[PDB]
Amino acid sequence: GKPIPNPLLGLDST
Amino acid sequence: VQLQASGGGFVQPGGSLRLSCAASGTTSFGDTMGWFRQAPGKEREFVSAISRQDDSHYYADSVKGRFTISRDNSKNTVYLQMNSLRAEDTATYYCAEWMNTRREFITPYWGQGTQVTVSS
Repeated sequence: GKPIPNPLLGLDST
Repeated sequence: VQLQASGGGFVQPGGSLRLSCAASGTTSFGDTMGWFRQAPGKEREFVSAISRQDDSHYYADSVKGRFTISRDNSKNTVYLQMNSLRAEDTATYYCAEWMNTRREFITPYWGQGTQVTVSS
């Protein structure tokens, strides 16, 4: 699909 | 893009649901799988993602601690368990697979949604 904002920016991972 | 979400339905507040996101197994779009949700009249909201570099799990602040994302692998499926649901979690839930860019934008490859309605 068309590009969208990267939703993982600013999030911590575990 | 065959990425069907299932597991939706009617649930009472406090209940749980386990959603399923069945990937191709033939084609990978492909290092990250995330769950998004969309409610009538609201903006699309990112929920959770699982990304392979070693399995990394991401959660939106609004579902952190209540939701769990996981993968079966043997069945090419990503699960989203949603616990202690509330009226504001009502929405269509759907998956996308993408390559984590670590940049401003991603290119999502979208699956079809399943409906979750939290009501009395």
